[PDB]
Amino acid sequence: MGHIELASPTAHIWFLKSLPSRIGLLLDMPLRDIERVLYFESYVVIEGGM
Amino acid sequence: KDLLKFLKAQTKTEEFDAIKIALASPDMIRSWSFGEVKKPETINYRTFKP
Amino acid sequence: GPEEITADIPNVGEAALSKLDESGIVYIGAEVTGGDILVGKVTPKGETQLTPEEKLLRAIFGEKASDVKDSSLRVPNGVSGTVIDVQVFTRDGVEKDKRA
Amino acid sequence: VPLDGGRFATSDLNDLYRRVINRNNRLKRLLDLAAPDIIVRNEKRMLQEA
Amino acid sequence: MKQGLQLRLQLAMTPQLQQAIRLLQLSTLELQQELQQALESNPLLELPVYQGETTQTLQDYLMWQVELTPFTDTDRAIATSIVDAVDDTGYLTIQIEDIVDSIGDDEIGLEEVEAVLKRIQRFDPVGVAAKDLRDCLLIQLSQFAKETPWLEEARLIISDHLDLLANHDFRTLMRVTRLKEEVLKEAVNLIQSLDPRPGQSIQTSEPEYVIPDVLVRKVSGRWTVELNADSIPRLKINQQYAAMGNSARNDADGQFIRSNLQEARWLIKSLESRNDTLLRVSRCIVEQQQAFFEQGEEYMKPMVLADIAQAVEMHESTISRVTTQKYLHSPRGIFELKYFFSSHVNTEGGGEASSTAIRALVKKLIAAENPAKPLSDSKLTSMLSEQGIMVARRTVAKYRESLSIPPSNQRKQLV
DNA sequence: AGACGGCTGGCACGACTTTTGCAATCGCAGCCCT
DNA sequence: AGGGCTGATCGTGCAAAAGTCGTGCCAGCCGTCT
Repeated sequence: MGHIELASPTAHIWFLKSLPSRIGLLLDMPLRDIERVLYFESYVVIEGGM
Repeated sequence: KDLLKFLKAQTKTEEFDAIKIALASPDMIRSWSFGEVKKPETINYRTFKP
Repeated sequence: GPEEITADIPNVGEAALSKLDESGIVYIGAEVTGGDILVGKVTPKGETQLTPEEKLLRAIFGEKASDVKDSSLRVPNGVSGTVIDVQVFTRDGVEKDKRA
Repeated sequence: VPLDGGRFATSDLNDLYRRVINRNNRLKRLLDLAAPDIIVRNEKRMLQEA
Repeated sequence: MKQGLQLRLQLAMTPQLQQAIRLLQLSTLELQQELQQALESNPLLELPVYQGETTQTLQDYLMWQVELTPFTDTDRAIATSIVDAVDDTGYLTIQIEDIVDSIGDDEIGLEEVEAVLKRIQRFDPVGVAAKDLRDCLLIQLSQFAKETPWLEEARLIISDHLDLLANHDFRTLMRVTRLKEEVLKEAVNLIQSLDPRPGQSIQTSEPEYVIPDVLVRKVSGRWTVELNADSIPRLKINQQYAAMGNSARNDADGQFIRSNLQEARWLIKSLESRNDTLLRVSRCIVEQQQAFFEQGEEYMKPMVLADIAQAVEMHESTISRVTTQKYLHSPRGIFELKYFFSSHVNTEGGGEASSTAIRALVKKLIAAENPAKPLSDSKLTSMLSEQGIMVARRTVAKYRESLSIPPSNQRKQLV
């Protein structure tokens, strides 16, 4: 089988989209919050304590 | 190749026991794939080749 | 190259061709049993070079040069019989009309 | 699985895959020139979607 | 008065339309290949198995028999190597010596290779791996029983008299082989039905490959010609980026995006105009075709680049690039544009034009002369005199080679 | 049996076609420095 | 407030060389033939 470069990341749109929101489980990302974010639609803070 | 075992080397099966299922990271995606994809054309109609 | 209905399938037996007429249109009214070719067409292929093997072949037999391959139509398997009538559609632009 | 004698039509057997490769190439052409934000974000969103 | 040339009547060229003409003269298959390879960076420029049945392909059908045939590992390797370099016609592609080299075994010799080939020479079909076919027809006849008459005469001819039949030299063949008069032809005919290229027989199937680019359907006389809509390329202007440019804080960067977009719009409109000019040219050509194609290539007037470019305002280079590698499907079928033009002649049809299907049907009639011998160029000249159009024997040889007809004293055959 | 011939093609020369391969100036005015 | 001023514009068809063909037509040839 082949591959592809895939610089644009690809999480399993499988991942965390079923009843087990796996990513919402790991990053604690709220499903609405994570949902708004992945559409590149939030620009949420990532870190930053200062 | 001696052409007797090279022909013979085609056919063999293992125990394959205890089939497991676990996730995967892209480095092995490069590893398993003999290559990565680059173009969206499949074949020609001008010469009908890969 | 255009495939042509001439019943001139290369490497073919006459009896198979025997039911076929000049068109390849087999004479109307015969029995069918087995799978012999009904429409005798051939697919033209690309030409041969000097091709010393093929040169000697066309020198020996000739007239074929493997230029076409037997590209013919036959009776359906296990399905046999005799005809009652036939049909054909020649698009405008060709005027063969062999047994037609 | 060719249909008409002419065209192969692996629809979504590659039409998805081919569209993917095509957009991937388009991206590899575009963002390397410091892509405009609107275009680049819309394209990447389409990429995740596809 | 005192004639001559006198001063009267510059800037910078660019390859813009020149590259465009490079595309047009290039064929639309690779032209679309570039069109994709072009539109890529221009961001504003827009089951799995079905039947899934495998086949034999003959050589593997031979392998199927080989598997059931008793064979050793070296024997299997030699047979498989022999199978590897196999032609469609069923003749052996490489010689026995090349096969011995490919085996790469000093134990493997030419005799062992020949024995392996012969044990596999007539398994399926007769005359497989012909190896410079000649002994292949010999093995085919040998497969036939000797009860068939004239088998001896055919065999002696095929032994070492292929050349005599090569030139259709029946008199020299009879003088050499001492073959019977009006009976040696019987051995010749029995040889004629010998399944040549018998391996070519297995190969029979192909899919369709010709692209209708324009369509004239003879719509009520003077065909309604029309191009292929889907085949005609077209881009979509980035209206998002068109609205992503002015409002860009760098109104300079975004308005420059707008300017590049406008320039590309000019490029696409020029390509479409190229298509449309080709189309009106096609309208003139179809006006021609309503008689020519309707009367076929036989009644076709030879046209010239000058002639067509005169009917248009298109430059002669413009048209000359425009049609290069162009083909349209018509009521006749898919026909190439490069085929459209033809050289004119000095025939006494009252005019100058091209031979074409006249030359083809002339070859047809020259063959249609007594099947004893091909009609000579004088026959063509007389046929043209009947046609009332002047044609010459040198011209006849020319038009015949154009129709690729056999020579007069080469196509003579026993009736 | 040897010249007959009809052919065919090389030969060459015109007859027609034919592609490719060019490369700013007139202004502008904006900029920038001074 | 004046200078410099500089690169900011924006095009394309046809020619020149090349090729290339029509057309036939001489040399060798084959048929055979008287």
